Amino acid sequence: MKGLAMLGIGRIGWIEKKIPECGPLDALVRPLALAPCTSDTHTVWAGAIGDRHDMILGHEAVGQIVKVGSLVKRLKVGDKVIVPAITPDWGEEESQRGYPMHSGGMLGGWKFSNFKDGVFSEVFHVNEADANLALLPRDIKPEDAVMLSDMVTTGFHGAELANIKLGDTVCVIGIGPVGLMSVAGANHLGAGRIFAVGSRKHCCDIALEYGATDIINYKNGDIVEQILKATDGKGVDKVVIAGGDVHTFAQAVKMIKPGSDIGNVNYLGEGDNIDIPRSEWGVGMGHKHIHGGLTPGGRVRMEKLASLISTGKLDTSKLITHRFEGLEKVEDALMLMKNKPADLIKPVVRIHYDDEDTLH
Amino acid sequence: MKGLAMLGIGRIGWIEKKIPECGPLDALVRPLALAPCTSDTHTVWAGAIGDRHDMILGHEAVGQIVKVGSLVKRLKVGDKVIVPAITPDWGEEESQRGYPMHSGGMLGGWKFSNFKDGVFSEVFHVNEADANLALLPRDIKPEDAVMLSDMVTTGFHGAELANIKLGDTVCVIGIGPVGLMSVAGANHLGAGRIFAVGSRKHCCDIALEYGATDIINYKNGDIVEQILKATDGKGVDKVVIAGGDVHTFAQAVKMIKPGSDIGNVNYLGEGDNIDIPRSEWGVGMGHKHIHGGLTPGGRVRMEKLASLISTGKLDTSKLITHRFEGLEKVEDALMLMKNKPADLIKPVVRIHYDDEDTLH
Amino acid sequence: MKGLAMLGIGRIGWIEKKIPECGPLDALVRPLALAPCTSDTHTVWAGAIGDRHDMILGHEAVGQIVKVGSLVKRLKVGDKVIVPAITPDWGEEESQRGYPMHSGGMLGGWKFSNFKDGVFSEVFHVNEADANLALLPRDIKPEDAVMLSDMVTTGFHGAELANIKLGDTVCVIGIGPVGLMSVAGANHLGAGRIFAVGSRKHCCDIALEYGATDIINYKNGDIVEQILKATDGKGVDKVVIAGGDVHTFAQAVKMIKPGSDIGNVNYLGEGDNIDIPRSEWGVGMGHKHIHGGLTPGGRVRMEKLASLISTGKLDTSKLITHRFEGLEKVEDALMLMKNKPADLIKPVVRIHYDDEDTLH
Amino acid sequence: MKGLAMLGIGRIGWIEKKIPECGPLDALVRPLALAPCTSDTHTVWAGAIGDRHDMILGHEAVGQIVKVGSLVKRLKVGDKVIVPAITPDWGEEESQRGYPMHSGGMLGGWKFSNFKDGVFSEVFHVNEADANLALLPRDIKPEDAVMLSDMVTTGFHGAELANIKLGDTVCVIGIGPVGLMSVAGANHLGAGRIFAVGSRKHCCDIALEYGATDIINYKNGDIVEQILKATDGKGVDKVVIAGGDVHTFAQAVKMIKPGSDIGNVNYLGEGDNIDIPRSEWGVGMGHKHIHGGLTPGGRVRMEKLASLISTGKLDTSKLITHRFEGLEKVEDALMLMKNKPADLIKPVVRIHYDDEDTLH
Ligand SMILES: C[As](C)(=O)[O-]
Ligand SMILES: C[As](C)(=O)[O-]
Ligand SMILES: C[As](C)(=O)[O-]
Ligand SMILES: C[As](C)(=O)[O-]
Ligand SMILES: [Mg+2]
Ligand SMILES: [Mg+2]
Ligand SMILES: [Mg+2]
Ligand SMILES: [Mg+2]
Ligand SMILES: [Zn+2]
Ligand SMILES: [Zn+2]
Ligand SMILES: [Zn+2]
Ligand SMILES: [Zn+2]
Ligand SMILES: [Zn+2]
Ligand SMILES: [Zn+2]
Ligand SMILES: [Zn+2]
Ligand SMILES: [Zn+2]
Repeated sequence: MKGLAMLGIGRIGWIEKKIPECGPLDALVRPLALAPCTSDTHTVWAGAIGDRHDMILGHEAVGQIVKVGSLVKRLKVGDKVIVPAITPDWGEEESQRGYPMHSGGMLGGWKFSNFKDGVFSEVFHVNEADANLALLPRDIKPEDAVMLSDMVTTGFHGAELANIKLGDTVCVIGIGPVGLMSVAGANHLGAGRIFAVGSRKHCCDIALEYGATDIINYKNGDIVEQILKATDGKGVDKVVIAGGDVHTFAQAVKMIKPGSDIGNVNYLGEGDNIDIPRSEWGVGMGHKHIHGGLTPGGRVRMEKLASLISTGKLDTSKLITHRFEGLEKVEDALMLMKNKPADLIKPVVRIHYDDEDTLH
Repeated sequence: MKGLAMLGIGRIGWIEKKIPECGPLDALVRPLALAPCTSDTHTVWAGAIGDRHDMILGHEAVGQIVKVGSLVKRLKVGDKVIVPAITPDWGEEESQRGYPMHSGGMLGGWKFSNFKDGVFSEVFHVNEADANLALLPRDIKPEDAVMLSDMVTTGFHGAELANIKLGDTVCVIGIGPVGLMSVAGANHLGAGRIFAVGSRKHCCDIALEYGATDIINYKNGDIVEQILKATDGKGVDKVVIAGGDVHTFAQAVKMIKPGSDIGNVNYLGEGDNIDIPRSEWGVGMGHKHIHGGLTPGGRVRMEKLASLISTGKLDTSKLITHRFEGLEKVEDALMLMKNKPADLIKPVVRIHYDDEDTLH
Repeated sequence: MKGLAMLGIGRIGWIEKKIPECGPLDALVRPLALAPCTSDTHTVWAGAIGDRHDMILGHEAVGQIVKVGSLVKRLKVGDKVIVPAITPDWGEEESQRGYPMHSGGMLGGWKFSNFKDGVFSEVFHVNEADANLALLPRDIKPEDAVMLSDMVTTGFHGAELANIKLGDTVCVIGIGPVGLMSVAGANHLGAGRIFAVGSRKHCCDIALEYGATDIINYKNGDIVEQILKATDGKGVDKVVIAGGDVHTFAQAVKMIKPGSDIGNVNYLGEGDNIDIPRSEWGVGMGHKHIHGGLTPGGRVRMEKLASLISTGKLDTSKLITHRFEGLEKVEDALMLMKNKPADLIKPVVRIHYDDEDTLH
Repeated sequence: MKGLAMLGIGRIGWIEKKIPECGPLDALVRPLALAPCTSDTHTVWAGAIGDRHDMILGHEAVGQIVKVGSLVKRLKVGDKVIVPAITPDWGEEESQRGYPMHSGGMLGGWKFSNFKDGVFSEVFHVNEADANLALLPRDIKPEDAVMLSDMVTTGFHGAELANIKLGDTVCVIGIGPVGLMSVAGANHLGAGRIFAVGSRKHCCDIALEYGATDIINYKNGDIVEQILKATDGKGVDKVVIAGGDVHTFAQAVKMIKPGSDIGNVNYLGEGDNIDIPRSEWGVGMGHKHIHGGLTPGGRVRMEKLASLISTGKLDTSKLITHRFEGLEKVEDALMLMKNKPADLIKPVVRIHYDDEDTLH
């Protein structure tokens, strides 16, 4: 089979690999819709999680089952599935301790395009498939559902980590697709006033459609002073960090009230240290809790989030700015995320099969 | 002054009372907008919380300050305020351990029309005024803000007690005004599918506008069976009880998954015992958590919820089905709550003063 | 092989069964140390969870691995293990949402002697062995470690469900071996004063050694009145239920403060309904939270609790009042749990093998 | 009256001040037992929380009521009280939001020797006295209880912030008196293995008496490598930071597992930034939660912690290494904390009065 792979830090290329073996609990899956992620750009070109050889890239897919292991009981060949970016080993220590996304070690539930061949190939492998794949609801388009795999779950996790409460004033820093889903998540956790902070302008407007009330432009003054002015010096109740760099945490601490939460979901691609300012952190004692976490995954997470689409309560289509057909175009799509043109949010790649609707 | 009072179990009438005394931390307030509550109905006619004589009724008000104590620092004469139904003693033991609504004993933060003269009088008393009174935002109509005092905060509290998570399937039992607010609260905590259980048709359309997806009418049969059918036997994730009686808890237990929460905010007006069925409660071990709580109050709770009106994220006007003018009309309004026409959600009474815009 | 089985309601006896089949993730285990439980007593003689025929009893074992499946990676033949009473299916829905003890449905992680052949046989089966079996630390006697399987973990779980905070005054109702472990768990969650409710005198001294401060015997009168007197009417902060019957919950409600938690871990053997008194439950609004939960299990739970024995912080040996040798003596041991001499806390049965120290 | 005051950053001296006025909710209190704190050394000589003029120092006291305001209902003249270092304004926004220690702003519940005249004077003032003073139990020595005001509550808060669970392996970094109470707190929250990390050796031994199992000497190698070696590379479950500097956080992150908590209570006296290492923080995603908080205070906190002394479950006497008599000796005692001799943990100063036992 063909797949698009990382060939050591700094290089991608198409390669041929055998089809993965399918153990008793596993499933093999062919992609129907795929998206590329900014995370793969940090991983390939910044070496942000270390070196990899012949690793198929990608971790956002809707797919169709082409094989199941002997002990798979909930899935059959031909089933269409939402594939979560995180596919935990559910019996590992960290899963039993409430952190399945770190199953087998830090970030270990994130397999696809972390250390496991991902979804940018003709067939890919899923561990604990009964546990890790949700059936695609008949009322959701494959491209809408591909946004669940990572963008919705990660953005929403930012808002979960920020411990957002009913009527909270929230600031979301970074308004790419994960940030837009952090705004939506905060809205769905009951935030009132929501400040969206972008480098851009263009897609801070879409943030208003997901529940943002106030847009803050970096290219204007210091965002902290802008935020303190808008709040009459009081600051915000909670902060989600969904973009930026290692220096964004200091801004969050400076704009937030004492007794609060900062929820980071940004994959930090470079920099030795994240600096937290001693004074504005209440000299160690301000209860400004700092969290940084990898998204949940598995079937239940996808099922719960999918219900928001099915019930008309979340529109993920707004994130899709560019559409391609054919497995080859995942290369083109990943290069867009590397080069970041103006009107880009997320590309999606659809793949057609002649037995798409008849495979069994 | 005049006020409408409970004159022992089964009787109300107007009485004259002295204007209450104002201590250093207290405020005296006059009503600008008032609403009656079915709670006063249980208290008066069912004797649900014991006998009372000459206790002024009502605990839902937007008001205007007429006097402040010498130690009140945030408020002044003429300020217009949202009065929470619950006005805790914030330094009491129960407050220090995170339950201010029980300040000084069980239900002790619910003063107005529980054991303290309520808001249905020309002047009423607020303890710890700086802590307990939120300023009325200029962008909210008094009639909409009076829904914050109890309806919004109580219905939202049901959703909070039910521990609603993103994408959960929720059942709200009872769709009076509290119930509609439990649907809204559930929606604002991120619920997907939401079953609303009631019989009235307009309640069962406003509920859809607040985020209900599914309407369950008992006339179509046993509501548990209905819910189990609709969820292909798995049941719902979380339940909010916002109406019904002591037997509603068994229904909740029977329709909910193991590892779940039942959030009750219904004031139970009669019956010796709430029956929990042993087998369906997992013979003691089902992790079907049962919560029954009085609403939060105080200014912060009002400020936070008011922000949802100010930001366009909550429309409390849908709750108002009857409008009156003049203080004396709180009697007619309360009688609506007792006689219960199918026209009814919430009445509001508007009261004007010659110096409503000039008092200072 | 032979095993001691429930032969329908009201009868036990020895039977021959095939050695169970071992799948890729499973392990077969032989008992080194066994204990009987009053739970099997309710199951057999009261029919508390329905009828069963030819189901092998017991769910408390230290064991030795005799076979592993092809996909078992952490265990090998001859390894000695602590077997949790609860052995979840970790990838099931309920596990993914944080309730692995209900994997596959309510009580579904409690397999042994609920619906799956238990540990009272020459060989028994463990699903998801790598996840579910902890290695026996070399510094713990098998007889002490067998208390971890259910007694420690269940009693500690009562304390966890009761939401015990530093310095809380706690009442533990029922001071059998689970109850003594609820006292210990409460002590290990930082409780100060701890009332232990029972009638037996030695239970009411071991309880003092585990952190009880106050012993309450019903023979001195109504236990609620006793507790209210002892707390000058304010009542207790938190209650753990570890014994009694369906009527114990009302006692708990009556003796506890508003804004509190009642943590039940008692397996209720009979009765249609658990009665919660309306007035004392704050007419629905007292924030007296009611929790009823099956113990956690799996290896991590066993590892964590075992660490408390290894570090000198928990002495489970005090629980053991009767010691037997040989597998057949699990019958005598279970009959002790049924006939209930005042001598009794927990029996343990030790089973030896010629190759106990050489099997590999 | 005389008091020991901060006279601008860098200077202390004895000054004369009038006795404070006593408002309706206030109490005036004379000291019976006092302790100095390392925090006052950062505040005076490092200027760590800004400049102050004529501010009486100290915030650890047991005292006796000499005057009460007209609305004080729970205290009378002559009552002996445990005075918490934190005396919140319980109705302020932050208190209503669950953070009373930040009442009126970050650190605002910490009044004594933060910005309010403290306890090192013949008479001092307490706001909201009914809420903020606990009666001294008859079974606790004044000097034992002085350790509750700050040392026990802060150390225990470190363990609370570290989210310690039953059987957790914990590392406590910094083993001064706050650290020794963090070890005790972790023990009282159910930790198993506990590593105590000191610069010293002498009072790492006392740490074993409070539940530490392993001592780690800074003067030996890198504490992170020591800890990873002792845990077979697995690291610890939770970390409490109770001493050190801005660089201690990086050590905590490097020794802790993914999916975990670091609870800081160290008042950080200098340094612009606290550095968190990007890589070992899981490049933003390791769920290594970082918390830093000021202790709770008020009466209930003191009452709960005092119960641990009364019940024989906490011995605070072990912290007292030096004893003085007379109000003047608080100067001597504070200089010990500045200069830090070898065998010092905490000094205590007792003050005798001829009507100590007769004042009314
Ligand atoms: C699976 As990810 C770290 O790109 O959100
Ligand atoms: C203050 As109420 C019990 O009527 O919601
Ligand atoms: C596994 As059990 C209900 O006997 O503690
Ligand atoms: C009151 As303190 C910051 O010295 O623990
Ligand atoms: Mg707000
Ligand atoms: Mg005028
Ligand atoms: Mg451990
Ligand atoms: Mg051999
Ligand atoms: Zn390489
Ligand atoms: Zn991604
Ligand atoms: Zn009467
Ligand atoms: Zn009401
Ligand atoms: Zn039968
Ligand atoms: Zn058992
Ligand atoms: Zn100065
Ligand atoms: Zn201090």
